[PDB]
Amino acid sequence: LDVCAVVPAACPKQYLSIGNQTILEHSVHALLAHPRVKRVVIAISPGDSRFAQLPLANHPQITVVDGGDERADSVLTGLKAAGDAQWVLVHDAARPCLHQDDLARLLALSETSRTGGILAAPVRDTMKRAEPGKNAIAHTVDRNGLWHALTPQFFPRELLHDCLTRALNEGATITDEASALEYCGFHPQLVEGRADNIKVTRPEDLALAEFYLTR
Amino acid sequence: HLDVCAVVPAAGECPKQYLSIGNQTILEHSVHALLAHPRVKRVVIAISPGDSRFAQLPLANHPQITVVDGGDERADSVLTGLKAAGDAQWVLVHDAARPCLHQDDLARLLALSETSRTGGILAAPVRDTMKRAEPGKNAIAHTVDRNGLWHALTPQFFPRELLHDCLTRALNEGATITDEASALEYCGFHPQLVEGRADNIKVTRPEDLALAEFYLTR
Ligand SMILES: [Cl-]
Ligand SMILES: [Cl-]
Ligand SMILES: [Cl-]
Ligand SMILES: [Cl-]
Ligand SMILES: [Cl-]
Repeated sequence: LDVCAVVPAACPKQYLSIGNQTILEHSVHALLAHPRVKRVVIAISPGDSRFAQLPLANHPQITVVDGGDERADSVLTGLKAAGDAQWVLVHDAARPCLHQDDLARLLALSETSRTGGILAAPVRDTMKRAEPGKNAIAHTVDRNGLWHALTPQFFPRELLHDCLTRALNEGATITDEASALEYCGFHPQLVEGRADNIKVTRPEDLALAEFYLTR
Repeated sequence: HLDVCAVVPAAGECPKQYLSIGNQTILEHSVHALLAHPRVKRVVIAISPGDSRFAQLPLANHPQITVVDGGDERADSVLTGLKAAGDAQWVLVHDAARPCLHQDDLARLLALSETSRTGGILAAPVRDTMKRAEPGKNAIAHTVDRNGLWHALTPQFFPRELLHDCLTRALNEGATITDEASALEYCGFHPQLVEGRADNIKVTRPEDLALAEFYLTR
């Protein structure tokens, strides 16, 4: 039942701090919380100097690898260092607000499924599609069965390995890990997660993450 | 010439618009965000026949608030509201449950009246990766392209004439109506997407309430 986590961490928002720790430390620590998660593999770009100065740089359950050209190389590098783990948990560096109950709910999949899946949250707003290249609404987009893709993303290590290898080599346009499976013809599951599992991308996200984390 | 009428559909177990943040209900917070703009000379609130929550708010007697009666759909309500709209050449229709509207977004939207013959809505680009589930199932069909994908927000700002007609023609014809702009779209019209802040949220859920309180304090 052993699980390796992989964080593609590769002035970056994961090195911003909420209180005690960086966003990167919150995210990582939320994964290490769950007992099935034995190690966390963190991809870091070789330019990155901030990582080495954090306590996580010498934590015994963390391994660092050189991040690659794209998200997907990093993750493949991470998989290759997951040792002997059979399932693999991919998590964004900048998602520090993960709860243990979505995480446990996601981890339940290694016994119910052969594909794996992702945390996600149903879409609530009414969605519009712009006229291509324009300022103007073309039509309303149907939101039933529309989901926000979140992370962690939880998969059989070898399946992940195979879908990523093929999409990188065929030069497919990859966004999340789930999209690499999709590209190879798989259909990973949507596990409903809390909507407060946000990615800190803009200045004001930081205030929000902090709000969410203290709640 | 530049005077604007605002319409707020307030119908359709506690209704969330009547949840409170500090002093006021959501509705009061929303309506007040409308009243602040110089151009918003009045707000017409559509309230349903048998509701005793409204008359108890400072709003049941504001000099710039007209009440009118609720309808069976959001669409009917607004149509009702436009009759109370006076001599306004443009109508601003806003959710009662969207209390966090900021002034700078509203002035960008109002500006359209100078520029558009269609009008437009506040919106926010989608920044997240979106998935479509297989129908009736809980697995990813595919990734939905977020390029040109936008959250629809309010207010929605339209010329009163065009708003009246497209809402009319869409109800008469049995169109699937979600928001005012979608009454326009069914009628073959293409209203502008005006970007506003993403903290313009809708209070529906229970956890929704504290996030709004946070955003209001900001
Ligand atoms: Cl927790
Ligand atoms: Cl949403
Ligand atoms: Cl003005
Ligand atoms: Cl403001
Ligand atoms: Cl989003």
